[PDB]
Amino acid sequence: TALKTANSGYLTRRLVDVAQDLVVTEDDCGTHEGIMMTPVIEGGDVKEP
Amino acid sequence: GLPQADLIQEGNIGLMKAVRRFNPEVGVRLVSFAVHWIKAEIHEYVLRNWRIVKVATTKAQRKLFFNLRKT
Amino acid sequence: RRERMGHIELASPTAHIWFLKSLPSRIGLLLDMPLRDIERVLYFESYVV
Amino acid sequence: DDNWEEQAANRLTDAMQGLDERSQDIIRARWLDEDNKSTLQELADRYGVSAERVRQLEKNAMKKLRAAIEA
DNA sequence: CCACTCACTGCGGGGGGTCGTAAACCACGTCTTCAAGGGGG
DNA sequence: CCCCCTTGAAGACGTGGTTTACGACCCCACCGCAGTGAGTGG
Repeated sequence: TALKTANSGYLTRRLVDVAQDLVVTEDDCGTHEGIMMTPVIEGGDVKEP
Repeated sequence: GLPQADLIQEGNIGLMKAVRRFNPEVGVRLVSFAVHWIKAEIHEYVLRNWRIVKVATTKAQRKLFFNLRKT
Repeated sequence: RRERMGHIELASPTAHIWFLKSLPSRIGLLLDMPLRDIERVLYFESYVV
Repeated sequence: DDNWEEQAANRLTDAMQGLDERSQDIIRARWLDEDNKSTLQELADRYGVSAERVRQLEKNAMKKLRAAIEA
């Protein structure tokens, strides 16, 4: 517990620095593509609906 | 606590001064004549660089600088 | 006194350590010379034509 | 400190207005002027008064100045 | 021949003797305004 | 209680003559990571 906090903070800092400059700038874009969303099942158990 | 290289070069300048003012007809070796010039250059460098500010400037202060260490 | 800079006139040219020792070396890459030879020449250990 | 010194100066200006015209120029020339500091004798010839008369006039004028300021 | 390491490096958590100048003055002095008092309840 | 003196001196500001004093110069016979580099052998 005493030692994991520094690693957590370092990872958070790296994520913030890499992702800091992304901002929603447009209402809509003319794309039509996307991704396929399906439930995930592992070992016969529906993990997420 | 001063760098050894800086002290050596200060003495080298003093050695050149003694060489320029050497009289061969006296008969003494240059080693004994130049010992006063070399140690004079080293002493002046220590006074100006021992601290960030010069510690001894006047005549009386310079005498006490090298004597209070032993006294 | 927070804004005024001075300057020092150098008796002989000196190399900037950032453009020498920060890998990759800019001086070495520009001259197409090994860094060790440049270091030897700079610190008065050998000659260069 | 700037606020405190500014409100005290305005009291001096208001007090000086209550003084008579001759006394105002006596205080202003000797005490308020920066380029020149008018002495007792110089103000004497300009208004045809005695050297002591200029000196004696300031005491009464300053009492009026203090009275207005203290009130 | 260019393949395929591996050791290497760097990145994060000591004397005396003269001289010139901005200090460093004690006398220097005459100036100011210190003024004793002068009269109009 | 306005006015011009008096009349004796207290300090006021230099001041560079006079005089110290500072400062300087002269001689002295862990942690895992990744990019680098030779360094082969072929």
